[PDB]
Amino acid sequence: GQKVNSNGLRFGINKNWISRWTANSHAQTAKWLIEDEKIRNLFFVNYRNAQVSNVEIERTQATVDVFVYAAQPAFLIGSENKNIQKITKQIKQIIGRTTNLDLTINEIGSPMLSARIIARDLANAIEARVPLRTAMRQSLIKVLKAGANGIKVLVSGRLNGAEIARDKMYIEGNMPLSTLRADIDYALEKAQTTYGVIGVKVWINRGMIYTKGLNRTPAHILHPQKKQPNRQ
Amino acid sequence: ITIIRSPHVDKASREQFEKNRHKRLMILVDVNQGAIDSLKRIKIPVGVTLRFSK
Amino acid sequence: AKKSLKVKQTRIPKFAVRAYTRCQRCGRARAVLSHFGVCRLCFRELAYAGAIPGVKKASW
Amino acid sequence: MRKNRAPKRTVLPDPVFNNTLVTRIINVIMEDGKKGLAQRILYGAFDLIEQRTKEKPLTVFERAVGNVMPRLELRVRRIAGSNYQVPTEVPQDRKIALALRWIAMFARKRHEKTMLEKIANEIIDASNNTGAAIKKKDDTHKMAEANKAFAHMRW
RNA sequence: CUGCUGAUAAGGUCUUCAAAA
RNA sequence: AGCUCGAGCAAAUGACUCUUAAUCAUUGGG
RNA sequence: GGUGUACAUAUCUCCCUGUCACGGAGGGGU
RNA sequence: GUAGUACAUUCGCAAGAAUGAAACUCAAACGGAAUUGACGGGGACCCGCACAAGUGGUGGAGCAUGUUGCUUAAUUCGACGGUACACGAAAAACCUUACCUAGACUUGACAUCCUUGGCAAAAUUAUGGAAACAUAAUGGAGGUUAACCGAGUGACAGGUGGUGCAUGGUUGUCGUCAGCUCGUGUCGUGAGAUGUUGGGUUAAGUCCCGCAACGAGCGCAACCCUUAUCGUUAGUUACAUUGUCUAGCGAGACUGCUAAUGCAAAUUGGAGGAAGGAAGGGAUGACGUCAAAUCAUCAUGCCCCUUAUGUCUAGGGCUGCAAACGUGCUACAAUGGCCAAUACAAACAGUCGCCAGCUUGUAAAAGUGAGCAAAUCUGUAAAGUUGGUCUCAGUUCGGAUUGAGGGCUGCAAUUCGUCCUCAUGAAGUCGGAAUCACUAGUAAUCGCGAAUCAGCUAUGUCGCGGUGAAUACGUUCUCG
RNA sequence: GGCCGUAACUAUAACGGUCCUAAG
Ligand SMILES: [Mg+2]
Ligand SMILES: [Mg+2]
Ligand SMILES: [Mg+2]
Ligand SMILES: [Mg+2]
Ligand SMILES: [Mg+2]
Ligand SMILES: [Mg+2]
Ligand SMILES: [Mg+2]
Ligand SMILES: [Mg+2]
Ligand SMILES: [Mg+2]
Ligand SMILES: [Mg+2]
Ligand SMILES: [Mg+2]
Ligand SMILES: [Mg+2]
Ligand SMILES: [Mg+2]
Ligand SMILES: [Mg+2]
Ligand SMILES: [Mg+2]
Ligand SMILES: [Mg+2]
Ligand SMILES: [Mg+2]
Ligand SMILES: [Mg+2]
Ligand SMILES: [Mg+2]
Ligand SMILES: [Mg+2]
Ligand SMILES: [Mg+2]
Ligand SMILES: [Mg+2]
Ligand SMILES: [Mg+2]
Ligand SMILES: [Mg+2]
Ligand SMILES: [Mg+2]
Ligand SMILES: [Mg+2]
Ligand SMILES: [Mg+2]
Ligand SMILES: [Mg+2]
Ligand SMILES: [Mg+2]
Ligand SMILES: [Mg+2]
Ligand SMILES: [Mg+2]
Ligand SMILES: [Mg+2]
Ligand SMILES: [Mg+2]
Ligand SMILES: [Mg+2]
Ligand SMILES: [Mg+2]
Ligand SMILES: [Mg+2]
Ligand SMILES: [Mg+2]
Ligand SMILES: [Zn+2]
Repeated sequence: GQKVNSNGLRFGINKNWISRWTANSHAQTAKWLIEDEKIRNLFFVNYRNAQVSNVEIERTQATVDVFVYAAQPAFLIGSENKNIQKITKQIKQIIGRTTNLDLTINEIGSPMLSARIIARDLANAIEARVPLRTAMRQSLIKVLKAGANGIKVLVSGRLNGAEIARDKMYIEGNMPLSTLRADIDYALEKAQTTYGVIGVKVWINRGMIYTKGLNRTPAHILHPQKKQPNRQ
Repeated sequence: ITIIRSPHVDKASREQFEKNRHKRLMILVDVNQGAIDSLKRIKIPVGVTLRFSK
Repeated sequence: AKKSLKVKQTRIPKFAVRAYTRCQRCGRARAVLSHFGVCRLCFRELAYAGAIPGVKKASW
Repeated sequence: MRKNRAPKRTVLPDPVFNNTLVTRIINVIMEDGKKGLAQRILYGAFDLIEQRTKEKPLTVFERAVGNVMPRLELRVRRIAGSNYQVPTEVPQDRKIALALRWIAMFARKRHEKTMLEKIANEIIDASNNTGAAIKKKDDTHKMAEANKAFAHMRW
């Protein structure tokens, strides 16, 4: 049957919030809730070739701070910091010139075990007419070789352009979805194929969190150094 | 906040969400500049909200 | 007809009671949360994505 | 297909006459969850019994319930057409419960004035083996005696 | 422990493929 | 009226369903 | 009486059942 | 299949027996054996408010709301057994709105790409106006065009238009039931089987023994929240009858000890304990079935419209009405009606708001007007207790319907808001065949709060507390 | 012995309802 969202079930217990701010009134709460959505959607739908794993937003009465974790931040940086100013102006237009922007790019360590970029690669391969069995097999084998626990990939839709929708699942390793202690990262993406839309959902297991607390700690960004700038 | 799960029908199947505004109080008798200047450099995290009343 | 209705909602009317609250992300008119300015079906998505700070699932 | 026997909650002794049956009949005449109203009804009826019979109300009440209290129960068991009944001996607890239930049901139907006097007169009438609960007990007893033949087969 | 207990319009998806990694 | 004595069939249009049948209404047609 | 002589059949409503029939409750028509 | 039929022949008193085709038609056959499921008015075992034992209802009346049908210019569309019908819709007078009538518009109400300038868009006042829109005004923030304000300009924008049987996402249901599989190995020519069946124990494919199986994954359980006892931290805006209360951390309950029997899991009883053997409740819902629901939250393949199926506005409509069904409220009453005094909550909410007090009014409310951005101020607790009166009647029950006078919101209350007062006083006296919910603070019953909301016969939805029951012998029957 | 209705071109009625008789 239907299952609750893996991220939503674990939020507020073993996962911190992607946007951390306290608005003044109900009128401002909607504007701030929509502007952050616009910024995140921008960073995800465009500038996709940089493998942006996640973007967090942190706002005060008047100051906006953006933390963009990316696997290949060279594409965000551009040639001698060219596209950086373009995305800065895009964000400033999105929120407002009256505020102070503190954009900060962060190179994410051990990218392979991140469901967002795994799903994005899956969707890109699907859209590029790559055969599905080979695509999922190579993604699963590279994810496992990255040194993580089980990964479950569900790819549904008009499969290979067929007129009857199917679904194909590959679980390889233990994926306890009912357990709350487990560190399960879940992402979902849409491959826009010439025959319609394909939905790819990737669950990845990254061990068990044996330290009680609302995170306040990096999650698989720490194995190598996670120090990139563009801030003040 | 109670929200119906389904997109179209089945109002019976509905989930719930909560938001808690945890609140603490702390009153200082006499501070003076010697304490105020040190208090200036605290950098309270964004989630925390101050309601200083003088 | 949805784009015209969204634009008309943003535009101020000539009477005060003419004004209604639509969702800001989507354009749904009914079942809009004035606390968040977002309809129920987008509030669920934002809460499951972690966009709204402090909105955790309730156990009572 | 349950294979579990239900527990039993305490009956509690009455805090006036120290007779559990008083509390039981209070709970039986309970309606809308009004313990105060039920207790008032019972104690007013007992005071009317004092005023009329000139005897101990607890003794009169016991004499009424013991006389109304049945012996046999007829359990419906259908096989092909209609139902052939089965006489079975009842436990003492269910015996008392049925007696109290019949007393209350036939008390809340009599033609008289306030339910105080209604139940009081029903109790005094059942104390002398002439009443409506008496007729009910007589009817079930006669039906069981008629259908004594099928007592051997129960299920 | 043998009461009674009858019927359900037509045609239809759904496996594309292992060549292989 | 196309047929049997405005009626009922026949025909058509839609509703209905994955599509039909059946059904539902409407309907021209002396 | 709509059909055979107030009756039955038939008609309508509600139960029954996945649905229909059967079955059960009620109503009306010379 | 025709068909053991027809003709001819032999036997027989007769029924008939023996012998026995073809024309025509199909791609297979009431073919054989075996396998996996489903089903059985076939057995064995086990579960669930399923049956049983009780409580209170529904079907009968009036009203609210939804639906079917019919009507209409439209009565927008969707949901249709369980799993639709107080459902989408957590607010239809205008807007919403997608429908009808009518008045107006065309790279358009909104957007990008291009050649191009910015020395505007608003808002409001005049006249025409049902308003859209037109002719004139203050010609406007700003920052030289940043955003936006334009001209030219063709790609195009736009669609709540069709297809949920082309899809993504989300959801109902079996079902919180205990199942669904895989790797290696073995058996079989093969589908396939084993493990997963067998014996004990559980809510459990939970665990332990046995065993051609050895292991593993999802599901189960635990980890998460809350209620029940206590310690510590802190004492204002709580308490201030001094240790309640609020919220961080922690202790506590682990079949931990004991007796019985079992190989072992484990089952039952006792002790201490606030709590005992999943302590109560919640979140948590496997593979898949129903081509289940949604193109009308959103996104999207394909088809269709492109001076119209796109856009603005005014009016009407979604509120109709011989009827039928579902879900609820109110009752048919002395366990009560009315009047007076009066005690005891929790949770939540509040600066276009909560509104204390006072004055006015029969009352809805009006005016004045403090307090509160809130453990501080505000949002009257009712059932309950006592007293008075009614005295079993279609009534001092019941309030529908109807006429009149007012209050509030709002440009605007006729279609179509709700409240108060006065007046009228339908049905209904326990509801046929047949059905629903519920196993303790549960059913029943009484109030309070919030969401959407200018306002709303929400009697609906989501929450909180006060009083507070009856029954479970058992699986013969009934559904799953 | 009668009467009435009834099959997806028409036609008919395998079938159904009912009155009477000793039986049609
Ligand atoms: Mg749209
Ligand atoms: Mg409104
Ligand atoms: Mg029978
Ligand atoms: Mg037949
Ligand atoms: Mg269709
Ligand atoms: Mg032969
Ligand atoms: Mg044959
Ligand atoms: Mg079955
Ligand atoms: Mg059976
Ligand atoms: Mg029962
Ligand atoms: Mg009721
Ligand atoms: Mg009714
Ligand atoms: Mg549609
Ligand atoms: Mg409709
Ligand atoms: Mg449909
Ligand atoms: Mg309208
Ligand atoms: Mg200027
Ligand atoms: Mg210039
Ligand atoms: Mg479907
Ligand atoms: Mg099995
Ligand atoms: Mg075996
Ligand atoms: Mg075994
Ligand atoms: Mg669990
Ligand atoms: Mg369908
Ligand atoms: Mg459904
Ligand atoms: Mg569309
Ligand atoms: Mg209009
Ligand atoms: Mg409606
Ligand atoms: Mg009284
Ligand atoms: Mg005070
Ligand atoms: Mg007051
Ligand atoms: Mg009293
Ligand atoms: Mg009457
Ligand atoms: Mg009255
Ligand atoms: Mg009116
Ligand atoms: Mg009466
Ligand atoms: Mg139970
Ligand atoms: Zn929305």
